Amino acid sequence: EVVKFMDVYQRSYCHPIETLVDIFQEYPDEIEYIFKPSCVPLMRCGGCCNDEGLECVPTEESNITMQIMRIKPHQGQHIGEMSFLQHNKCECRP
Amino acid sequence: EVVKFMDVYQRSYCHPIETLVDIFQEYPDEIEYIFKPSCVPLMRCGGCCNDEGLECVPTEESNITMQIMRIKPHQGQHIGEMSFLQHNKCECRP
Amino acid sequence: EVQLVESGGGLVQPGGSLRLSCAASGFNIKDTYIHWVRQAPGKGLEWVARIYPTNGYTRYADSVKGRFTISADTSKNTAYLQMNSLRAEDTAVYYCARGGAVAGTGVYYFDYWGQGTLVTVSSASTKGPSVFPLAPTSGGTAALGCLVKDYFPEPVTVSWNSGALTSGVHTFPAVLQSSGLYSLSSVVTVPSSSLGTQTYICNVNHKPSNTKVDKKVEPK
Amino acid sequence: EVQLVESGGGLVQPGGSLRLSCAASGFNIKDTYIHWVRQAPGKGLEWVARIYPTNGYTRYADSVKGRFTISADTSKNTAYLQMNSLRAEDTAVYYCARGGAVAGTGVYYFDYWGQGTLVTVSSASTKGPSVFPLAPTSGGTAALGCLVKDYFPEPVTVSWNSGALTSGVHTFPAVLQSSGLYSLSSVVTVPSSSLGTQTYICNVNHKPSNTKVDKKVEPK
Amino acid sequence: DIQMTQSPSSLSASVGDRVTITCRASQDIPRSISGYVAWYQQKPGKAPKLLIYWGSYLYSGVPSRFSGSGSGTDFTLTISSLQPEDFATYYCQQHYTTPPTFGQGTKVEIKRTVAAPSVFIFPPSDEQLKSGTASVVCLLNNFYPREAKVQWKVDNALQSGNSQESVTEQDSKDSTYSLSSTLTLSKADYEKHKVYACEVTHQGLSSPVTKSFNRG
Amino acid sequence: DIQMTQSPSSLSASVGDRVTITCRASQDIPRSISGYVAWYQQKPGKAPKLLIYWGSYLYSGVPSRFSGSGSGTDFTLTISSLQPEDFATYYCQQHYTTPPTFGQGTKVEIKRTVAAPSVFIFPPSDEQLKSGTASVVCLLNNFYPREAKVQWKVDNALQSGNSQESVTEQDSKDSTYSLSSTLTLSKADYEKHKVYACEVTHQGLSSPVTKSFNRG
Ligand SMILES: [Cl-]
Ligand SMILES: [Cl-]
Repeated sequence: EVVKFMDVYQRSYCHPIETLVDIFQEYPDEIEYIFKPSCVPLMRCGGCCNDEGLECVPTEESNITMQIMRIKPHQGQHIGEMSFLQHNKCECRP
Repeated sequence: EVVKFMDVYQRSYCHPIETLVDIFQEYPDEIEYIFKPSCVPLMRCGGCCNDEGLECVPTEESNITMQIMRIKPHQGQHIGEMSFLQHNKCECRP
Repeated sequence: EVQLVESGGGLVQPGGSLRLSCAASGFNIKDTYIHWVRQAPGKGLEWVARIYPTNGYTRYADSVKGRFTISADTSKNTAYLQMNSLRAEDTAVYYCARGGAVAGTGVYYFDYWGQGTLVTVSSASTKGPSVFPLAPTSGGTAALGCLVKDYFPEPVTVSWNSGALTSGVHTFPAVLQSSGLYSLSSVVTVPSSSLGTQTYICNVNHKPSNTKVDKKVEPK
Repeated sequence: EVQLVESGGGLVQPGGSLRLSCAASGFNIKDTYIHWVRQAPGKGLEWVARIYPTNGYTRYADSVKGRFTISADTSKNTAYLQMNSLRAEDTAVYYCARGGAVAGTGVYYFDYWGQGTLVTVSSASTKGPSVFPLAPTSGGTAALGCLVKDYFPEPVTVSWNSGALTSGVHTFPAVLQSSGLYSLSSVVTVPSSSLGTQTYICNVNHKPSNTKVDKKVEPK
Repeated sequence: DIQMTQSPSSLSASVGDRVTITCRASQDIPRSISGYVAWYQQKPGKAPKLLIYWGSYLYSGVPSRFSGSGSGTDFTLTISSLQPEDFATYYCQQHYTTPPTFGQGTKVEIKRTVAAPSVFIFPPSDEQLKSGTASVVCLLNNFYPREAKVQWKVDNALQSGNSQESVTEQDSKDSTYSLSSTLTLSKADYEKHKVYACEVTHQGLSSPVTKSFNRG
Repeated sequence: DIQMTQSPSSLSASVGDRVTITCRASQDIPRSISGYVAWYQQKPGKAPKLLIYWGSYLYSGVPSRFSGSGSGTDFTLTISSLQPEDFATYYCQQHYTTPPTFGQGTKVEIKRTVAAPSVFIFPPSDEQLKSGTASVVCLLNNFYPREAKVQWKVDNALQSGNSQESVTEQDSKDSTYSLSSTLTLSKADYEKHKVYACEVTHQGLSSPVTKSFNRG
């Protein structure tokens, strides 16, 4: 009932993990719409490198396309195909 | 090759998800040690409620105990059993 | 149990005014858009107006802007449409409808509609109808009915035997007579053998003239 | 191919000074802790000092603080220990050792050690040894050796036939004679039948006196 | 402002048929955009009911034979197996913008087997015969298809300009129509004549059917 | 400052035996804390080698018969099947703090079958016989266990105060010892006598073994 140092280290270390990302972050120049859902699950670089002079950055990336409700409030609503960035390989760099 | 509105909505919605949490956040009063790994995978409340006057907060919580390397720098190192908070049920509240 | 009940329709003169109400129940109008949508006789559906009750935000069709005002009183759970400077082209069934909430935001479609209220913009005057019987083997089945004649404005309702007899009933669309009044017939088919012992009553109702007539229909 | 090579040991007088070096290779000393650790003759291991080469941070055992200084020259990839005000209790084998890096931080254990350098803090003087042969069936095997006598300080090395003969060799721990000089014997067992035709040479080396003697060992 | 063009304008189809109705938005919206159209059903003298929302989702309580799809400017409502109770007008509605607007409707008629009318004629009542007017009524009951001719004969003489017809909406259970023809005279001109007849032509009848009475 | 107390101080065990050595930290550290101890092996006249780091991880190239564990104040090194080459002193080391400190060591001896010494005696060389001194040497070769007595006889007469012994470290392959005894005289007193003998007592010998020579 205690997680062992090498499991932890292994699970925590820099990798692509499923991460919930606010859409407003990905599209910060959106004056026009609110979004539903407001956040989307994307594979993103998460974890630690365990070395202050390193950071976990993606190497290889691929676009994924999703159906998002775009509400122009008090005006209307529709469903829009939205492209989001995904990370396929992460690795520790300076 | 396009994620369908109801999948997205379903996957994005408020739930316990595996999240990498910096240890320094959980123990912000730590003057003495650096930690290895510096971040740990914990089940935490993530997602959206899709309703500006709501937020995704945990209901039921449980402590998990992990083995972390604690380095007092230029002094020494050891392995320490560290308790971290985990969320078992999340739900949307005001 | 969502319901919307419109009232305050009726006859009104050109240039006149009328206020319509919509009483909501089974939900709070606070949480939804309320709309009015109308349908001119024999025509399509035309959106007229929308209210967001909390803040009182309004939007209108161009055909009605500056003459109509939509509002909502959240404490009575009731929406209103104040109609000014009415012309003949405003003549229509007026329906209240809601757009419920999904994903914490009002939808822009109309998920419940009330049953509507007729507004007739005309210079003519109310006349109550006269009701005449239509009395009768043509293969063991007899037809009978009531001729509901000379009325204004629409509508009229007709039941048979206080709403108990509905099978075999046809109430015809009103025709406008070159006189400017309406007429319609209502008929029912019943067993020929039944005529001696069973009775048939048509219940006519024309609310604009407050007329409410029952008429027995029998041979001879 | 990690290596640490210590030099600069030897005899030194009480109150004297000595500088030890450690030449590192197969890694950069920049990326690691360098330590000195000593072992007095027949005793346990005692940590003396540590350097973090980049910033030049030092730490010391209390037994040596203010007399010893550890340093590192990153450009020569070499660590040093400057030893002042030496006493007899500083007599020991001195080892350089590293603590490598894991998870982007120096470890606090000693993962590689060099082979050490002997430091002898004494008022006596260097004497080179005299080497005498030890000449011889006791069941078909003969023993022979070299008596390496009267030397100071330690150590001495002994090989047989230029390091070619190592099987059956025992070189005994030096004993200190009540005279203050050391002596030791080295022996080897060889086939008795071999004695007529094969020769046996012991190669003695005592670097403190620069003495380097070969001696043939044979019967009669 | 989006106008929605709905097609067809009307159609006739049989029970069990697949029916398809389309709606086109006037504005250039690309195929990545979807879910801005709702569809409604309106039966005669009733409020519309919502069938499909957000382009393609079925509204709770609506039978599953209804479905919808679309993207860009082009939307579709499909009824996979038409039932007699599907007699209606169907409307699309856009809510890409405000004002929300409606297409102009598609009237769906149910095509069924041919059924000849049952014919009945009705003298004017004595109560009306006071007043000053006489109304004579002919009824054609429960027939299909809708086309039918009704000829009023007064003492063999044929009438014109004094009769008005009404036809019911298609019946929601059996898909038939009924029709009334009302002959309107002065009491004067009524009281002049003896035989009053109604002659009915219909595809279901191999020859005309005539109903009559003599005054008295 | 942590002092580390290592136990046992010494032990004797047989090939294939499980050996267990412990280290106790002087300071009150609780059981949730672990991984602050390293273990080393030192063979005679060699640098220590690291065996186990961070309490319980095996260092690369170390045979798998070595392992370690512990927590709190209490650590353990286990050798699961002792080999002859495991003759050594073993040291723990704490690095919970600076200074890092070492236990004082556990000397492991390999217990093996009894083997009697082979005995050889060596006259002094003529080269030395110049100088002024004579050294006579006795050798006991490749014996076990380590206990052995060596008696110098000069013309039957027994010697004392003029002999020094040296013993090798246990051999890393066969687990035996060898021993030398060096009899040191003046050239004068050497040249006085005829027979020189070495008498050897050992558990492997059912009776004493004696080796001698006559001067000349
Ligand atoms: Cl407006
Ligand atoms: Cl210090």
